[PDB]
Amino acid sequence: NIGRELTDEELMEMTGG
Amino acid sequence: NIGRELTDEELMEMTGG
Amino acid sequence: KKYVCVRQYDLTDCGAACLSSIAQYYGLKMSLAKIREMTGTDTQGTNAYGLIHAAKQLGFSAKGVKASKEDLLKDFRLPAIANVIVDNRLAHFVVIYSIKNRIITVADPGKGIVRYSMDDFCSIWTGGLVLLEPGEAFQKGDYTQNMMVKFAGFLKPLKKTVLCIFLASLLYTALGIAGSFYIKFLFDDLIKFEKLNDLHIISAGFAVIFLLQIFLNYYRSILVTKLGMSIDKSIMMEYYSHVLKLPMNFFNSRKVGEIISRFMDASKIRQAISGATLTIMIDTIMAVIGGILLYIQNSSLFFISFIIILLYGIIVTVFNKPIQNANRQIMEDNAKLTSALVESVKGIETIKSFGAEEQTEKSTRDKIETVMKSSFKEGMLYINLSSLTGIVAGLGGIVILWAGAYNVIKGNMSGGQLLAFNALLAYFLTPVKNLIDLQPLIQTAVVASNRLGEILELATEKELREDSDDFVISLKGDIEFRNVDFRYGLRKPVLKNINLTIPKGKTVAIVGESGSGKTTLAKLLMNFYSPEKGDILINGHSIKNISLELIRKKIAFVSQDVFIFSGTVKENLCLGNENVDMDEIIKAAKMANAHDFIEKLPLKYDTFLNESGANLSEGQKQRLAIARALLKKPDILILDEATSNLDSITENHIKDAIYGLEDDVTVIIIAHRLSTIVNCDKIYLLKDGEIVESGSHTELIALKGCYFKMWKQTE
Amino acid sequence: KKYVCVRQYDLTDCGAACLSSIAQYYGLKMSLAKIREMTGTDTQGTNAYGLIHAAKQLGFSAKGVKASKEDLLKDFRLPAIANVIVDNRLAHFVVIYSIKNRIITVADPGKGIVRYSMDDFCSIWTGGLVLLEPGEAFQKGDYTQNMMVKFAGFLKPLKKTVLCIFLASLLYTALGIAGSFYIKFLFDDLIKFEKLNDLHIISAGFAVIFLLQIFLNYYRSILVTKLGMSIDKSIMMEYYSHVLKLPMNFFNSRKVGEIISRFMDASKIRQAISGATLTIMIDTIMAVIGGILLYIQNSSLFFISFIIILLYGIIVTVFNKPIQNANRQIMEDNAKLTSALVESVKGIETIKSFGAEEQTEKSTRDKIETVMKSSFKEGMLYINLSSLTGIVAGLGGIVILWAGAYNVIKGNMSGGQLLAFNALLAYFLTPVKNLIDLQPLIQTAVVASNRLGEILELATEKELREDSDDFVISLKGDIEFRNVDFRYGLRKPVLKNINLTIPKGKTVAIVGESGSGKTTLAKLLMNFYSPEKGDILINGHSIKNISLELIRKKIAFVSQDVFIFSGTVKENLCLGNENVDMDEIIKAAKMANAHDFIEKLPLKYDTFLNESGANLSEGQKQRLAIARALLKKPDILILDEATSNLDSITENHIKDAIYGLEDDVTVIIIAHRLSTIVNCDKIYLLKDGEIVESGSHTELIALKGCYFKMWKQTE
Ligand SMILES: Nc1ncnc2c1ncn2[C@@H]1O[C@H](COP(=O)(O)OP(=O)(O)OP(=O)(O)O)[C@@H](O)[C@H]1O
Ligand SMILES: Nc1ncnc2c1ncn2[C@@H]1O[C@H](COP(=O)(O)OP(=O)(O)OP(=O)(O)O)[C@@H](O)[C@H]1O
Ligand SMILES: [Mg+2]
Ligand SMILES: [Mg+2]
Repeated sequence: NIGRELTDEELMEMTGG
Repeated sequence: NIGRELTDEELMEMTGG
Repeated sequence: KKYVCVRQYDLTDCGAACLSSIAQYYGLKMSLAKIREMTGTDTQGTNAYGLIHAAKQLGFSAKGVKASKEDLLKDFRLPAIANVIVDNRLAHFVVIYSIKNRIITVADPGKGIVRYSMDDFCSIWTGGLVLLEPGEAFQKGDYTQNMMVKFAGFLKPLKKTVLCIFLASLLYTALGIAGSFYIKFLFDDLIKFEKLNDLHIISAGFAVIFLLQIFLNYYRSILVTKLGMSIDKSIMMEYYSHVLKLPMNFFNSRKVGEIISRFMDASKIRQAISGATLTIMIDTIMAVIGGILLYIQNSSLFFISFIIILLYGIIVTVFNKPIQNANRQIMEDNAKLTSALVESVKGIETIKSFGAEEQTEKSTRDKIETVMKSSFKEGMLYINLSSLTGIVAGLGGIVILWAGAYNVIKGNMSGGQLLAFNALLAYFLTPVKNLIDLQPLIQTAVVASNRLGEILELATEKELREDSDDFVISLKGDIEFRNVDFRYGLRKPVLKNINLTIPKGKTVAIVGESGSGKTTLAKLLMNFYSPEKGDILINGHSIKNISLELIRKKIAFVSQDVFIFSGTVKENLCLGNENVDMDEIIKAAKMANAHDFIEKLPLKYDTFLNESGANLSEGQKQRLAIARALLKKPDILILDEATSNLDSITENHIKDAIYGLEDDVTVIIIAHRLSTIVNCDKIYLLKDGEIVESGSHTELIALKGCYFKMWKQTE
Repeated sequence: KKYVCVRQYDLTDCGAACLSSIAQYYGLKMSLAKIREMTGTDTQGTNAYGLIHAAKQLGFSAKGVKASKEDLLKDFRLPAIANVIVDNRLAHFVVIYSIKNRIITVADPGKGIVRYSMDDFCSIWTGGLVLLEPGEAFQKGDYTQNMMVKFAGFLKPLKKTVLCIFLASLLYTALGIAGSFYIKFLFDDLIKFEKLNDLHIISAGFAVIFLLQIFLNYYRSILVTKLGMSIDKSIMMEYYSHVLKLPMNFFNSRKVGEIISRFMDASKIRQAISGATLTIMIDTIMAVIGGILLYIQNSSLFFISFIIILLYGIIVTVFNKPIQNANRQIMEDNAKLTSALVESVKGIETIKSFGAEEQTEKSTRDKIETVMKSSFKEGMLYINLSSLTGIVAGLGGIVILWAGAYNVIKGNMSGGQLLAFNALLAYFLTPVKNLIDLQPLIQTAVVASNRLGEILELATEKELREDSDDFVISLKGDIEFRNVDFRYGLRKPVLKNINLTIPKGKTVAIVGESGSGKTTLAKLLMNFYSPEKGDILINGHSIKNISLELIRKKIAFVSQDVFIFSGTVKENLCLGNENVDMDEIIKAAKMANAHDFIEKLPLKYDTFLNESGANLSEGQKQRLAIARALLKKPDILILDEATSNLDSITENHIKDAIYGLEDDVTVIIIAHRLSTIVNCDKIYLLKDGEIVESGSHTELIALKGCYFKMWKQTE
């Protein structure tokens, strides 16, 4: 690990393009 | 004059493009 | 006289082209934009009543008649306009010039002038011959001018660059001519006498000349590309500025595609002004010098080159037109295929549900075959032209060489002189070939100069009104209408004597049904369009006397379809206004409840809007227009259909905001489907056209009219 | 080791490119289409959760982290995926490979691989390093294939044409070589000895050779253009057919623009297969022949030409990349300007209302200046390349001529032989120059073959599902949803576990709210999308065992945005099922009341529509939809919202017709409007994505709950 893990919703809010 | 004259609505129905 | 047909710049207009062609035949030339404005052309197409009304306006005594199949009567005047059907797909106005027993002269505005058989014309021509005569008020006057002498004006401030380019071209020509005698000097003196120690010196000297030609070429290329960019930018920018200044009729009549299309043809005009004017001068001078040198060196070998040039010019001129006639059909066939493909892939739901997989495949295969055939026809034309040019060029070269050898045999010319002649031919054939093939460029530039030079000649929005406002500095007052009449182009009138009166500081609501003109009242109230009959009064003052900028600065107007442009929330929300404090935006967004997403966005107010509300929704995009409107400090607010809010608390909070106004302002609310109609100072119901039910709260229902029945139908 | 970076084909697929780059670095290659399908990209853009799910699927032990500003730790593995912000406009997934004290190796999928400074990078990336490791289930293997050997298969049936073109090119080369010694024969024998009566004969002989070269050129051009068209058509048709065969996931994931754009790159593939394969063979052979002839003629003059070729190749190879790097930026700056112009001219209402005529003018001027600067950079690159090539060519020519003269001086070569060498250089420099400049064509063809050839490798809808006809001959059956779960992509599940049953009910009505997913239920019923868990049963039989054609033809559907093809009403109305008698269409129109607007049309049923029936209003468009639906005479009808116009008599007639069927066919009606479902038998209220209440309206009103309040709110 590096930092703090993330939940599914925190991944959801992150998008690309 | 050649034939029968037309009214304004008969001109309405006739369009171009 | 002579038959004249004028082409159509846009696919939408056909009656304007026919009317302009007839006027030109009678001896009156006008810009096609003015003809379109007179006829009131719509994006769908031209209406024949528009043509009859424009003919009446121009002084032509005209009448439209539905003629029978027979076209053999003698007692009626020509030319006249009739409609045809393009292979039973759509209509197309065309003008007929002269009739014969089996030949009908049909000047198709789309494609030149054609001759039709009687039966085919009778099949294609449904009816509606528009007979035209001069009415003795028709005055042979033409307002047409030369656009190129106007666009070339942009070359005047840049005379230094043009002159420097011309001088560089002249020096380039001189060096190229001087360096072409290397082979003559080599095969006449340096080899015959085997004069060594001079070959190295002459080779170095001719090397220095070529390392100086490249510098001139480089400098000339830099200057010419800079000049081209500089003039193209100015043309484009002037056109864009004037379009931004044009009134709303221009934007309703034309589509977005045409306006953006008049933006890519500035390059064609630049090619004529920048490229095709410098090339004429430099190539003419260089061709003259080369021809004189060739003639002095030997006349007999010059005549052969002259004959070759004549043959090449004849071939190119003959093959010019079939190439365009074949290139247009390819464009049409690609435009059909692309539309078919987009239509098919757009509706995959229906295609897959109905099982039409094979039908669309067959249709697209057939369209692909058609476009392939047209491309093959163009390919055959190109191959024929290239083969003819190749034969002429090769036979000319062989004949020149053989005649040079024959001259050398008779002791008339030296072999080195023959090689010098062959080298020099490159400075006489190339310039003349350039001018020979320059004609299509000039023609297309002239065509494109009349598509942008006619838009620039329309009357800009601001000028057609007298402004005087020293006496009054405010918009506060009463709204009055005096038999105000409005008509979208040339159709059935919508606004008709809408007698109205709006006292200052009154809650006004206009309810109606789809089709009835209700936003049109606001559009005239904002001076977008002009009523032909009647007028409106604010504070007992005519709106026409009011200045243009003030009438659109003190009136805020929300739109049914709100427009959100690419940028940040701050600049979008402070559109038009500048030099504002950050607290005004805060309170404006507090009135409209924008903060509900302001904290949601990653940035407070500098968040970028992607393309146009791509990450936003309709119910959110709706909540930005009100903020901007209230930000503009509106002395007159015109709140349009604010549908899809989907939030009761937002509605009752925003409604309260309007009631709680620090500054007295005439609010005008456009509502539909009887939404948010509880209590107002004035309520007007536009059932259809004419205003009928104008009653206040607990006064309209009493009428026992449609409002009543609808009001007790809702609840 | 190798720092691999995959270039994205489309602007939307960034995460797929990054994941493919990482997998390639660890040694596993997949088609980018399959990676994109696994990660589930939406048209808006990729998702990080999709990337983590795809990494888990491929066997990567993976985790996403919100890293802080500090990134100097050693104890975490690379490469890893992080998002950046493109100059604070939009997000962009990129992969980092190695970190240094001030250098960060950032492999941008959009443009190559770059190095970033610590401060700029930490300013550019927001958060969320995606760490990946091989999870011991990761098996290396290269799945990619050379699609070019697959597209070249189309050249196999056309071997005769290719061979004939090759033979014609060989004969063309032979004649061109033979005819190049005319100047040698002229200046070595015919002029020195003044042998008259032989000059005419030799001139005629060399004229005959040139009138035979043009015939071969003409024939070769005809054959090559025919071959190119024939192969291009086949490529285009295969791609279009397979796209029409692809499932609906492919159409939801991709936009219309991309699918149509994969249709114009068939020409690039054809250029490589048809042009760039024949040219390689013919130019290699002709260059070898010319080089051997030049070497035999004189080695010293051959070495200079070889050096010139080497210099030209070096210059072209050096200048290749910066030209592409400058052409891409020009496309970007034009794509910005065009969007700005279209957005400005589209929203003229708001611009004129707010008085922003100067702001938009200034913005467009700035964007025009930017595009002019980029074009000037490309122009400078072209001028530099052209100047260098011109210097090399001119100096090579002068040096060859001087060395030829030097050889002639010492009695090593004859002057006519020197002229023959100069003529022959045109048959050696040109073939090699063609191969030198052929590399960009091959590279872009390879790029375009990876973007059309990956689509062809997707599994179409028909192949998956298994079926047996013996089970249920018919289609109409009681519908039972058992634990159906579905989500459009990798997002919030639209449908949770639900249970439905339709026991041959006369009417079924599904009502809900926007975003509930009521239409998605029917869309899943028709087998457009497959359920993740659970299934649907007809006659106690799974849809997954029923043939696609029967389940697709026996279910009638109506879309919300009804689609109308560009054709006549007759062919539009019965698409998919041809060979239909006039009585069926006439009775379908009678049931749908289509006749009412038919009499007004100039033609009863053969009227050709405009583009997508623009002139026709939506009110009759829905009527066309119901007519098309009922024409099939199906087993199950799915009737969507047919609100149309306030002409309630038409809906009353439609309902009367449906009730007059009195058949065993089932009807499922999707309507948000509450009144129209008052007379329904079974009503399912889908709220929040779950079915809540089931039964008839009367008992639903007495059930209190939530239906009661809306029912007594509407009326
Ligand atoms: N370019 C145009 N845009 C809109 N309406 C136009 C146009 N040209 C003519 N019309 C006519 O003007 C009327 C539009 O009325 P208006 O827009 O004021 O009403 P509305 O009820 O607010 O509109 P909507 O139809 O969007 O509900 C219609 O009769 C329409 O046919
Ligand atoms: N590609 C997609 N197609 C449809 N819905 C999608 C898609 N991607 C995400 N969604 C979401 O899935 C949900 C499905 O909505 P759907 O359109 O099926 O609603 P509905 O209840 O049938 O009615 P309505 O037509 O009024 O939206 C919505 O929340 C929608 O935003
Ligand atoms: Mg409206
Ligand atoms: Mg829906």
